[PDB]
Amino acid sequence: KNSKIFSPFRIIGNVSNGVPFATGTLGSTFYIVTCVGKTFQIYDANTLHLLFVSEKETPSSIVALSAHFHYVYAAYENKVGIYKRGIEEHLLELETDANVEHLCIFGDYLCASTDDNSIFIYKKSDPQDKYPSEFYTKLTVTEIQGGEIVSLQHLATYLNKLTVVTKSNVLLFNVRTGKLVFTSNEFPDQITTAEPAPVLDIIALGTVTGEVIMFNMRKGKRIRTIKIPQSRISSLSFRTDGSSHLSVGTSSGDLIFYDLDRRSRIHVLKNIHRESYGGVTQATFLNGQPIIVTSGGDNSLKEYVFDPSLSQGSGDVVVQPPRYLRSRGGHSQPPSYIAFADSQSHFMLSASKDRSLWSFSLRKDAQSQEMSQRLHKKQDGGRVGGSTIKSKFPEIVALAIENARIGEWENIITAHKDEKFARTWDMRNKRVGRWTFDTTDDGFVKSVAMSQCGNFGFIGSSNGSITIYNMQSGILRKKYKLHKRAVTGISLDGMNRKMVSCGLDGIVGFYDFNKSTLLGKLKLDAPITAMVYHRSSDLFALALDDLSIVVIDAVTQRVVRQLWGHSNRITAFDFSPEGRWIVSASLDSTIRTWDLPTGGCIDGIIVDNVATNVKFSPNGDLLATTHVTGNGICIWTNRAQFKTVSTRTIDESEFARMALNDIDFNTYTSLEQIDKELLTLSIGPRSKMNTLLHLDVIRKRSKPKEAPKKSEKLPFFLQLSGEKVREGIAHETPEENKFKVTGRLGFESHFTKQLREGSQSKDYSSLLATLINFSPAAVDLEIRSLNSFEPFDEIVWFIDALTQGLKSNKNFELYETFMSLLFKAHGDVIHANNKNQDIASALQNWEDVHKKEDRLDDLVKFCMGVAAFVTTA
Amino acid sequence: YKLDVLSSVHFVPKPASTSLEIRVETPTISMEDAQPLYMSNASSLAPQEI
Amino acid sequence: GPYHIKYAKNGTHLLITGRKGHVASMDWRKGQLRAELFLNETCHSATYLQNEQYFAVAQKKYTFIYDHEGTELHRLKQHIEARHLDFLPYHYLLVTAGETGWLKYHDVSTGQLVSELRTKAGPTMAMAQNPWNAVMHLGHSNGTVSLWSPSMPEPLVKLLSARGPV
Amino acid sequence: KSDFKFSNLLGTVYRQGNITFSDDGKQLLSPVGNRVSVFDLINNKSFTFEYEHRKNIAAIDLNKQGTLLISIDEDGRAILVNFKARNVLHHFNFKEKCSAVKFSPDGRLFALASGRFLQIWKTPDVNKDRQFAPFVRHRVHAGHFQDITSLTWSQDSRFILTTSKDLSAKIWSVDSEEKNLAATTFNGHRDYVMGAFFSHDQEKIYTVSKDGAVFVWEFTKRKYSWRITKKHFFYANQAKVKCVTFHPATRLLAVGFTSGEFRLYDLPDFTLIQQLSMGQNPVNTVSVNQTGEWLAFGSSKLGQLLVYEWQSESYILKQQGHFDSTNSLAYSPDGSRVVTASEDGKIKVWDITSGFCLATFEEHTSSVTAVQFAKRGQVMFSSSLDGTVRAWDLIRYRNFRTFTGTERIQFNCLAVDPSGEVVCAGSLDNFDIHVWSVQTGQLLDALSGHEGPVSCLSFSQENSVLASASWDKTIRIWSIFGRSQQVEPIEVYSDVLALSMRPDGKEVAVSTLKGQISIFNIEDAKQVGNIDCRKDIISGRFNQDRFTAKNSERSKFFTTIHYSFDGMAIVAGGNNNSICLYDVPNEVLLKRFIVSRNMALNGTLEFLNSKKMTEAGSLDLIDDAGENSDLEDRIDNSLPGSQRGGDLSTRKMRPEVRVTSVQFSPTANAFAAASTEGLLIYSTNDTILFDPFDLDVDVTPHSTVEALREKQFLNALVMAFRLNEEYLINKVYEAIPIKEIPLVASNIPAIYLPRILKFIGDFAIESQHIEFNLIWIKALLSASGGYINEHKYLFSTAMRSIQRFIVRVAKEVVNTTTDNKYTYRFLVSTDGSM
RNA sequence: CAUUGGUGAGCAGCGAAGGAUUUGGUGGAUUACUAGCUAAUAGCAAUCUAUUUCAAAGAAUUCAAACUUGGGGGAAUGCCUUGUUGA
Repeated sequence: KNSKIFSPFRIIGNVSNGVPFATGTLGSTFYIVTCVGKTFQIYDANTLHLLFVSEKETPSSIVALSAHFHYVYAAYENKVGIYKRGIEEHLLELETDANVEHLCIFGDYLCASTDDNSIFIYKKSDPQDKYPSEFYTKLTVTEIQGGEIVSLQHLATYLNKLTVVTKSNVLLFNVRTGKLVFTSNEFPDQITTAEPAPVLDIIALGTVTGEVIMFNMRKGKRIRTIKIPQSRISSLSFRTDGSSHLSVGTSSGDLIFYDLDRRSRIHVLKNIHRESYGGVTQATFLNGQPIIVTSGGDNSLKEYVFDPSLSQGSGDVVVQPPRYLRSRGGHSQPPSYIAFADSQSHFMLSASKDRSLWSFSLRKDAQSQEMSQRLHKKQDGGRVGGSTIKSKFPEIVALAIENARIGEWENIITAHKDEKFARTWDMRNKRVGRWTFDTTDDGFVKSVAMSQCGNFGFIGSSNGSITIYNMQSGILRKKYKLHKRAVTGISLDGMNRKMVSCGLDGIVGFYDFNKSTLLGKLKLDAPITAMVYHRSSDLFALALDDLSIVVIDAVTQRVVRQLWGHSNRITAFDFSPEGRWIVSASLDSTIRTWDLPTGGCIDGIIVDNVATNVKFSPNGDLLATTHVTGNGICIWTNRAQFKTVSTRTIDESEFARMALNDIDFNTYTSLEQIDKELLTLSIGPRSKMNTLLHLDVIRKRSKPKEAPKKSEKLPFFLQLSGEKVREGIAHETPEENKFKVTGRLGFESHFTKQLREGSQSKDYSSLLATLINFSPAAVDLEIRSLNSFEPFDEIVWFIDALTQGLKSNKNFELYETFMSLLFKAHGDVIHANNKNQDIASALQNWEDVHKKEDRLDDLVKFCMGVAAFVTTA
Repeated sequence: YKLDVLSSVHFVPKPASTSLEIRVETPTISMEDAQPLYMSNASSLAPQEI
Repeated sequence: GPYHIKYAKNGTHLLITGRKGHVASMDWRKGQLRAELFLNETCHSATYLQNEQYFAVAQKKYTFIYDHEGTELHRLKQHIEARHLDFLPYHYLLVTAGETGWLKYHDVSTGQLVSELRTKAGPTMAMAQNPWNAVMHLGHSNGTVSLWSPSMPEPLVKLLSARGPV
Repeated sequence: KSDFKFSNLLGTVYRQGNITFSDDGKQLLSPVGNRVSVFDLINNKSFTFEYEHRKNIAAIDLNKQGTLLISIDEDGRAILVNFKARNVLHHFNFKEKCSAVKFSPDGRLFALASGRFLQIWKTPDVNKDRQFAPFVRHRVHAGHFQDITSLTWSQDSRFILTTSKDLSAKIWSVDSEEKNLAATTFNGHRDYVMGAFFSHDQEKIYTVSKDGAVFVWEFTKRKYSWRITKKHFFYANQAKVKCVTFHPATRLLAVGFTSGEFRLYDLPDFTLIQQLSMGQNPVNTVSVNQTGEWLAFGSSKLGQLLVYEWQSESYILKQQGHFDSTNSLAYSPDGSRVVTASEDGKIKVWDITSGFCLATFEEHTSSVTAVQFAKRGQVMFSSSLDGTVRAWDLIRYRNFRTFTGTERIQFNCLAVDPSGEVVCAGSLDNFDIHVWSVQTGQLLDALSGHEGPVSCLSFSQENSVLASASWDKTIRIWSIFGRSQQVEPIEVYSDVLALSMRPDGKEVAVSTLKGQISIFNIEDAKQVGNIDCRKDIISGRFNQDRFTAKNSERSKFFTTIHYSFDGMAIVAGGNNNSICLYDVPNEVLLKRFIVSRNMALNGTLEFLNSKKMTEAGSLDLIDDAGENSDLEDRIDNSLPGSQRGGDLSTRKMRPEVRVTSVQFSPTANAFAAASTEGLLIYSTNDTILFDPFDLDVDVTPHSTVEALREKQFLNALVMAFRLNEEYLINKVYEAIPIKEIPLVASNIPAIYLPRILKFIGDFAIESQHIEFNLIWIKALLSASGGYINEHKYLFSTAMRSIQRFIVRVAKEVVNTTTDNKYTYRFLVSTDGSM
């Protein structure tokens, strides 16, 4: 279930799942906490901008949300988590299997009610502690005491009392002492909602049959009764702006406002939220404000505002009806299709069964917007035919988008269910286009495609004809008729030369788009279901009905790779941007990544819900998928973008049960030396050879033109007097006798000791190794410090060291450079004593090896003579 | 300078004149900018000049 | 923003100058806008002259005198980089100080620079007129307060009233 | 083919912000305007990150482990980029103008100086996968009354010294339990506190102010408290301290002054180690190596970057770039070098790999308009608005000749004969094409016939004809060579802005003011193709524009075009935010590249934010110079009507995104585009794409290795090419024994011959197997020499790469080998005595 | 005869509880989403201000300071510099 290439990132397009949202105040500002499946999101009330998201997904779905100042409490299963800025600060685990249902926090007490009518009280260990952690006591409400707990509320100015509201009646529990202070009279109708009023001792109770009660706890008596026959109260809220208003939300999707002072109805907002998804699940007046925030199960959050009265006198009577202020939303049902709008990962296009198309922004949620379905006026001038009652376009089965001509004309084509024409949209305007493309053969639209240039749109009909329209003018230009069954895929190469089609009849047609000719036809064993064309590589994969993905090269019209392993139908698949991977999803609840070069499955996942779509970002950073459940889009991060991934084939049997290293990582490190006989340069920069030979002249250029000014009184040993790293040759310490010019024993340099050791051992491999590691300045200093006085042992030894190096044929271009520096620094000494046998013998041996390395000159001279001739004449 | 910038450098070039320059023999590496590289190693004076 | 405000001597008019260059003159009681300039420039401070009819604005480098309706009357080329403005109502002198460390007195009636004095203490950080005797108090970065008159090239008094800029 | 990606940015080494040394000290990170460039001084390699801010970078920093880099623009927008993978981890907006950012020496925490608040965050773990909110806040400190100038971490990652504009330096403790240890404020500075540091023992605190005073603080009895025991002063007559840095180990204090000169001091003795001047412009940033031996300085005005080795008094690096000045570019024939001409009058030679300016030329008085290389490559020619065309000899860096018209005309375009014996230049005020003889310097003739200014010129590399285009809506082909001179005019629908000549010399392409690229047949003088480009061009609305970008006709045409050396592609650019790469035979757009994403540049955006618009006008158009504290920033030297050819201070308007010239690399699948920010180079080097050629089911990476083990070298090599995997080609290439090379080379199919030659050239230039590669090249040329001759233009780029390898590295080795042979013989044969 | 001139009188065709044009206001975007205030290692968010004061530290002969002027000629009286007189 864990992928080695992909990891979940977040969900897109979901604002609320229907659980009542929580409102908390930080200073003068307000924020709203909404539940999204197993995670909650925090919005700023002023702008509805996303601020925080829960760091980790809870093991179980969240049931309750309560927020007080910085801290947010989220209840799931039998555990209550405490979050600050979306990061968990402490997890409260109850000691009973009964799941938490309701949650209340007043002062240092946290009250959690389980579904078995048991109330757990947690207290702060210290009065100054930010949140309660310590377990205080347990209070249980028995059936004789009352019915099932409806909600836990705390009224202001009540010392250590919790007002437990049950279906039968209301109860007053003293949390400190754990005793039942007061029991209210039984109510004929089932209670569904409770809300503390801004007045003292009064809590508003909402019944199941459209009755709202202003129950007074101090007197224990009814005060008022509002009646809403044939309705169910889902939320209640009071206006604290100085106006005695009461907003009653209903499961029908209506929000009613009452004026308590005048005993009248101000206004009713009809169908603000869908009845099918629970209507008004939560509707709360912002404290001290005329703004009311409403939510529902339809994945939407809205805000309404009361404007000031237009009458200079009697403003209380002339109440402006509430006005829509701002809202956030998404699909009400799972998206059916998705697509990346642009090369970068800014925007995604989404379509859902709710007949609405959305443009979702990954970089910021506020940028997400719904594309309008308002139709343009017809060019001919005739009246457009349609029902006066406005309805959204049918569900979108397919979509094709290009950005070559964005802002110039239509750049999206969409196919709709049971519809004989395709509609166009404009991404720049975010509105439906002015063209409609018809199949012209009495068949439904099954495939839509666009050319890279953005000028042509291709429509595939269920009767087998491919019609080609022009996006700018919407004029039918060409019609191809090869397939006799439905065309399930159309694609055109980037060059606009070769066009490929596939259909349920199983044939793959290759057309020359410009010449309009049938280049070839290829028959496959099973009907083809879908196509994805990779324009850069000229490869396209086909999802066959035999549970295989067949990769075909359009240039040669042959099958190159065939992929097996899926146990059921392949819902969707996509190419990686580099053209090296295919990620496919199937009905068997798995997502597999396939490596085309080796033609094997390298990664496997098991999704709880079948993934209906899969899409790579053109960058390759992100992978977006949609599932049969959930209104949002799951975004995955591509781990391969930050490290190499092994291409070893996944184990099939272990995967089913759950339901050469250089080649594995697609790399190769060049050998140190292909053969001993072959000359090989050093493993390093090629400027080292040039830096060594011309060191002095390069440094003269480096010196500043004007001498720097310095203080006359300067420490003589400043460079050495350093607090403590410098690894230069100057900063060398001796390692542990008659005076010797080269170096006295116990006072000898590391290099000279290695040189003397090599001379006795008759091998300078250790010396040659350290020479290569020396810096260019260090190399010059050592050679120039070589002993130049009789019997000339060190010079002879150095020549023997270099002569050995040339035999190895490795790093020879440094050894030539070292010998060049030796003559430069000790040429006169060698010249004056050329007749000395030791120098003469050592020099002669060097020439014997050096003479052999003249074949390289012949190779260089040949290639210049030919390469100059071949390129010229 | 001010007039040339004001006219967007659409001025009329100055009359041509001849002047003498002295070139001193130096290694070609010195004339280059300071970096860990050199492009040419020749001398600044040709054999005819010497 | 930010906005520097200067009321008229009789309190009937309000002159406001935003930093980004939004200058407005208005009668705040009756809410009548006498003038409004949208100079695309950095304005530091503004002041009313003898009455609401004329006002001065210290812009990026020069001080400008304006009319009641917002018509520019003069560009004070002599006052450079003025950051503070003050008007001596009984003497009809306009006073400026800024990054130049130069205190300049300008006669609005005759339009002649009465005197320009060198403070020699760098940029001027603060300024306030003594309404009783019309002596200008300037604070400097060295933390001293100097009292000035147009007729003396040297300060009348020097007071050390801070350890840092005033 | 058409898979190009931004690789590095030449022409600029430093724009603004703080330059930072890598922890190992072998890499220098320099912000170049909107991006970050990394220079590897030891290996002589450079690269610029692909991620792009929306405004200029203000602060950057690389953690000690060398894994994470954080870069912050002028608005507080921050990007966390994985240094090793060169990929962006997260984008963070701090919602305020962050002045400095610094990783703790432990690496766990990094601190932000955002206005008057010091923000300490926890570093995201590089190994962990990306999450929604990788950063975790640690603490925010609010003690300063004004903006924080800088901050310094203690060597133990426990204390932070913050210096602000409050004339105060303040110390904090990272751990709350240790707040009592460091809760002090350091006062007594007359001006802004530029920097505060700890000593190596951490018992001494040094603070430096803008006025030029260094205070030495110690914990001493008057019962124990921090006191200023000693005070030192930089007696700069008028220069103000601009940037300060301190190395506790070596006790080195490097101070950069506004006069453009920096001093190195030894604390606490206050001994002046050195004093040097980089110029007259302020020293904006100074940084110290970890060892303390290299000091990096940067000046924003001229874009200078100086790495100084104060120990040896030597310049490791001394570079100066161009901003909004590069008028043209030219590749060397081997492609190793790229030359640029600037409005300053200076011609600079840049090395593609290292990214530094090898040489500079300053003969030209006015802006240099064009630069072009001879076919041979040793000689270079340039033209300038001063009215002279100058020939440059690269081997001795001498202007060996200079050409000038008799009427003193400004020259805007240039063309050089393939033989290098004739030079032609054109003008925008003469209507004639002047011709000079290279050997003599005499004006051979003036070509007449154009009724408008000549916009461009080009010689045919083979036919040696001259093609000229003008605003006269016509193109003329001059047969100047030969006993008879002929001219063939071809009419065009609109003004011709650019012209490119086919390498074959058989066709010429012209970009017109209509946004059209029309290809003509030179011999037949008839049109053979046309490419529409007005729709492809992306042009942005300027802040000052009162008309939409869609209706704007400012630049919907390409002012420069160039063929690919194969002859099948055209790369085009203009005064617009797009570089478009077209395919000639099929007349389609292969790809489009966005030149810049910097909102500082004027032409980047097609749509501007309506919030900026007000009743006065655009909020951007308001000049905020007066708010600046320093006088030099407040001074306005702008001339009223200047558009071009002066310093940026003169224009008074934002720089405009535009491409002055474009060219293809002679030796690689890359192209370079000169623009305002610098010389953008796009290359296909990475080759992560899977672009197979002629696969079958039998071909697989496993199967190729099986062929190698069975010793079927030819089949293994061919199957590797059909996969087209670089690693698999390299594996097979090195596994073929030397005896079998001649057999394999003679038997490679002709289709794969261009591919092997391309691989060898790219591989050989940086590989260590000089002899093995030379054996392969010898086998290939001998086996298929005739085939390469028949198709020169298919193999042109591959052949140039091989020649570069044989000339630039192979010849250098034998040159060092051969001189030892002669130096050897002289020492032994000769008689040395007395 | 032609109007690619204006103004009207009507068809064919398009055509689901109407259609077309213009316009005021507000909301969301137009840069990439880590929450409000303060005296900020924490408080507040109903504020305290009835501990908010003490202690410590903190003052360059830089005791310098128009880098800021449209050109030509002067400048009585001013202002700057230099000397000088008498205290």
